[PDB]
Amino acid sequence: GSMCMPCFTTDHQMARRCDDCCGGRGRGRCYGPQCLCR
Repeated sequence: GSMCMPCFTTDHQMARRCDDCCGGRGRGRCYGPQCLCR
């Protein structure tokens, strides 16, 4: 699908994990329930 992985609001480190998914610092964004690589 579109997402690299999910983003869950209950996960306070969601933005860091999402970046990790997307290849490093500033590369992913949590947009609603999806981590999307920029």
